[PDB]
This record gives sequence, C-alpha cells and structure tokens, in this order.
Amino acid sequence: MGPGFDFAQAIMKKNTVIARTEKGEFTMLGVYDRVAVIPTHASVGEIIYINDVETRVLDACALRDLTDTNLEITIVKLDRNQKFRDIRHFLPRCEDDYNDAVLSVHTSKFPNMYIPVGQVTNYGFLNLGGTPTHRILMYNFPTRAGQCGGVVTTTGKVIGIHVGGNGAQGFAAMLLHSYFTD
Ligand SMILES: CN1CCN(C(=O)[C@H]2CCCO2)CC1
Repeated sequence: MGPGFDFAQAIMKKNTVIARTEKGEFTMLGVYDRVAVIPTHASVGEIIYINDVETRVLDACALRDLTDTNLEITIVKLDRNQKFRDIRHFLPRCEDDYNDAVLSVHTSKFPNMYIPVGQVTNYGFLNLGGTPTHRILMYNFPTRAGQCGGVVTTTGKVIGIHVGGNGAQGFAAMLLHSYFTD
C-alpha cells in the first residue's frame, strides 16, 4: 500500500521459505548462501521440510547472549541446491527502537500476510513461555498463532523475527549483522 509494504514484499518474495518441523509450519527468513533463521521453539532437528521438500540440516545453532541467556533465534544451514539473495547489508548493527514497522508472514494458513504494527520498542528482557529471553522488540499489535518466524521490517531494514505475544502485544527477537559474519 506504501513504501514500508514495498520493502517488506521485496524481502518476502525472494528471502523466505515455508519451514515445517514437528512443532508446526513457520515463516523462515533466508539471510545469505544456504543460511536461514527460525524461532528456537521450532525445535529444528537433523531433517526439516522447506516448501514441502525433505531437506537435511547441515548445522543448527540456538543463539544465546554472553550471559548464557536465550535469544530465541536458531541459525540453520540447509542442504539446499540454491542460495538466498544476500540481505546481510539490511541488518542493523546495534540494538535500537524503530518507527513504522511491518510484520510479514507466509505459510499455508496465512499466505501473503502483511501487518502494519507501528512503533517498535527495544523491550529487552522478556519471560517468553517461562524462558528468560534478551534482545526482545515489542509492538502493540494482537498477533496470533501462525505468525512465529514472521519478518519484522522497516524501510531499509530487516530488524527481527516474530517469536511470541500476550494477546495485546507482539514480541520479536532482534536480528543483528554480527550474528551472520563468516
Ligand atoms: C528498485 N529499488 C531498489 C532495490 N530494492 C531492494 O533491494 C529491495 C529488495 C529488498 C528490500 O529492498 C528496493 C527497490
């Protein structure tokens, strides 16, 4: 509808796949080469389905901060025959607050879904499903089941992936450039 939705669509159309684990279907953001991200509660194993194709997992790492606190981001390297467009230059370098974000989801239940969530707060600490979690972004939208893994963007930036909600607010795990250096 406007330039926020334009940037979101450009990310969705080239840098997402549908990931299926034994815990459900998730929006999955591809970042570069065969490297993608998914919420850690997806419980990635040795095999995952990517757009309904059986795919070997070459590596999976559940990220934690240097205090050994959950970040709710798992970085997955896929045994896929195709690379993702490299979008690492759209990742923020530091923790920040944002204006005017979009949450974008693509699954069997919610294809081509875009939500203007408005202002994004650097919330920090969240007890997420009973797990102490750091680097949480918060937005005042009543997000629902089916949205985990959804991509949070501003114009110019890919800032997080949706990991939860409390019925009135939604919560995303930050993406930082430093997670994807090699
Ligand atoms: C023609 N304009 C310049 C190229 N753009 C991009 O690279 C998109 C894709 C990912 C997010 O931004 C924007 C459109």
